[PDB]
Amino acid sequence: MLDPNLLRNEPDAVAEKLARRGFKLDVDKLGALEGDIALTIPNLPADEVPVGKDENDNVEVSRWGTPREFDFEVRDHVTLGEMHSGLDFAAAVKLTGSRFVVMKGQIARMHRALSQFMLDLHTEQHGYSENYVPYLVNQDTLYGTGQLPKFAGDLFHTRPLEEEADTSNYALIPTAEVPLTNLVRGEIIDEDDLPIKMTAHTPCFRSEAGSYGRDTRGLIRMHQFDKVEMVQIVRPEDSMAALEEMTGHAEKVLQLLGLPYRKIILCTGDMGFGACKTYDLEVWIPAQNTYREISSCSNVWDFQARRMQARCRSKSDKKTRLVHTLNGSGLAVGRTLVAVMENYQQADGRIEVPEVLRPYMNGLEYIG
Amino acid sequence: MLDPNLLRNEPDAVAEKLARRGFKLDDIALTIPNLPADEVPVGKDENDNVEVSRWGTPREFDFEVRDHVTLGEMHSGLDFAAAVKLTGSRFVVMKGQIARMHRALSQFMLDLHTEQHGYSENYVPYLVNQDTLYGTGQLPKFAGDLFHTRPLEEEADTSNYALIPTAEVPLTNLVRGEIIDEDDLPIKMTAHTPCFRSEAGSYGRDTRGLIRMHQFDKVEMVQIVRPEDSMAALEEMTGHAEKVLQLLGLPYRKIILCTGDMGFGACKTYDLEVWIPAQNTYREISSCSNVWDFQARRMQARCRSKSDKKTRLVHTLNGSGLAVGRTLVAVMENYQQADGRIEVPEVLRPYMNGLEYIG
Ligand SMILES: Nc1ncnc2c1ncn2[C@@H]1O[C@H](COS(=O)(=O)NC(=O)[C@@H](N)CO)[C@@H](O)[C@H]1O
Ligand SMILES: Nc1ncnc2c1ncn2[C@@H]1O[C@H](COS(=O)(=O)NC(=O)[C@@H](N)CO)[C@@H](O)[C@H]1O
Ligand SMILES: [Mg+2]
Ligand SMILES: [Mg+2]
Repeated sequence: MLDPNLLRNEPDAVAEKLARRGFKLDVDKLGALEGDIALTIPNLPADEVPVGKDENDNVEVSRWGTPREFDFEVRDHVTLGEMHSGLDFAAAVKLTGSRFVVMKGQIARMHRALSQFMLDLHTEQHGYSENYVPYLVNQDTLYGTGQLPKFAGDLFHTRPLEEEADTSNYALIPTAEVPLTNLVRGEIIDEDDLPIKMTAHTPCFRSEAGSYGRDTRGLIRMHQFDKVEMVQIVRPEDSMAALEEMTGHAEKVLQLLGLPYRKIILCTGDMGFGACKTYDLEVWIPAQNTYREISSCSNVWDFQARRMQARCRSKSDKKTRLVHTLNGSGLAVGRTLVAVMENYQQADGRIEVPEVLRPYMNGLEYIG
Repeated sequence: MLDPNLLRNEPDAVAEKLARRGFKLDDIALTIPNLPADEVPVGKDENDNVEVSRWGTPREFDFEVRDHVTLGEMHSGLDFAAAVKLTGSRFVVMKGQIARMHRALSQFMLDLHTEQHGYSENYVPYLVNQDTLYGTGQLPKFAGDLFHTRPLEEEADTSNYALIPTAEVPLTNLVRGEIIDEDDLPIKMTAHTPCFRSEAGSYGRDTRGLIRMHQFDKVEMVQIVRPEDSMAALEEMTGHAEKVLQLLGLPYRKIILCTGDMGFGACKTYDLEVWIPAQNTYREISSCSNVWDFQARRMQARCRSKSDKKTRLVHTLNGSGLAVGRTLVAVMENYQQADGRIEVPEVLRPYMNGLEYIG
């Protein structure tokens, strides 16, 4: 949520910034500001974020690598996965329903190897601490990171357990951002212990409400996908620099795997609810002849910290202030598997195993 | 479910075998447990289970033994209070080197079963539909043991899902409705998944630590085999789970469960129990079961001889190799040192970047 003092003493400045991201603040209602409307207001954009309406106004910052030229017919990841009996979408319908998958054999092992390579890289070289977290969370946690009240329909919710004294309303996590960031809920942190850098590998569950029609086949858009998440808790004055550092950590994954990509900064109209600034990384997908989002890295400013009342304290004076939080994908594992399968395919239908993954796959050089 | 021909032609024989496991046989067919195998000892509860063998000797300590919760807290590696804040009781947050050892355990097990024991690795959904739960027997009788999700408003009729209590459920259902060539058997599958259990009627049982949780990781083994091979396959599969404990240098004992302590769907179960120093006893770390044709009948999973065209029901088997949270308990307590550090078992060091000690 936003600083209530800014809504008091500068309703004009605030309503204008929010207008740049397409949100009209009822000034009349703004004075009143009752109920939970304060919890439905998105974060203020940083000054340097380009103004725009939708994704067509996003701005490319840089890119790395050149898409490979194919002298044979380019096959998509579903065709490749099914001809090696490694992806089975029909079995997933039988077990559960649509937008789930079963992976088998060498392709399942490559999916596992990707998550292990990412986790090792961030913990051994980038200074992140590894965490194993619950995949179910409670209402206070979802309010803390902003998923509630506005995005309840994006989540899977559990029913109450048939028991005496059980009244648990849990939701499945849509991203490890939720549990990791809430680890500092209600804490007051010594400024000398900052930054806190955490990573986790979790499944992620999303209803994908109102996304039907788009990406109907394949691994791009699923109800369940694996993701290695990075989160940082930092001093307010360090957060813009930490965003550059964290985005670089995600780029390093793509570079070591040899995947061409581009980095874009989102405009005001395309940013997510809680971010004040976001870089997306988009990886080359040969069969779609374009770049597709593979990571989103955001500075959240003090927006989550205020809901969570997570504060830091200086060593000189005992005064406290809100920390800043950041999160970013490093990376979404399912979409990385898509990019590896299509970019490393060979003319005979085999898939070359990227060099850095071979130690995680018992030396295997080719799939198939 | 049981063979309906058998209930017709031999109600006496059937009602007697079911009596052994404490079930009085007067959609209702789906509430009847499996028939115990002849070699299973008759008994009422876990006091009548029978020890079969042991391997290794518990280590003798010349200092006071610390439990895994104390050890987890001194290394800032297990944090139960943070889990209550995020979610509720019976959850845990693991951090740092303890989290990495938990991950390394699952990778070592998966690599062993796929590289040496001939199992095929699978990534599966952690939500399943009701037909799948009926197939492996969790429905209709054990709905209360599960977390259920509310239907998605845009898939309102087809999204009554539940979180899996074990990868047995999705893996075994991969052959639902199939006819398999006998030459393609046995089918050997493994998976590493989280497991979710309501733990109803268990308030008080192991209230401290990692032994009993709402969420835990497990590496599961499943086999689909010809009906005449299933008792041999149980011995093979139980030995796959034993090899994990042996390579980790963990003392254990193997018991066979009596009729009265067996699970709903098993006809024969070996449990493996691992030595837990701070409890001065063995605790269950794996359960390996022959399920006979009980699940195959609900699923109509069949096999065909190449000679003729007749089909018959396959047999199915499942076993833990292993439950990862409880293995972490065993490794932490059996390898602790006097200063509180924890020796990393030799076989895990390649999965922990060469680390020799925690702490
Ligand atoms: N339904 C989905 N199926 C597969 N992958 C997805 C799905 N939704 C998102 N992703 C992947 O996960 C990444 C992170 O998702 S995000 O919502 O944009 N951002 C977050 O969740 C933040 N916590 C940063 O990780 C996306 O960039 C995309 O690569
Ligand atoms: N609530 C729990 N918390 C932690 N570990 C558990 C819990 N319940 C069971 N386990 C572990 O998981 C193992 C397998 O559980 S089981 O119900 O007995 N059997 C199965 O699920 C079969 N699919 C074989 O794996 C147990 O032997 C025990 O080691
Ligand atoms: Mg995004
Ligand atoms: Mg049991």
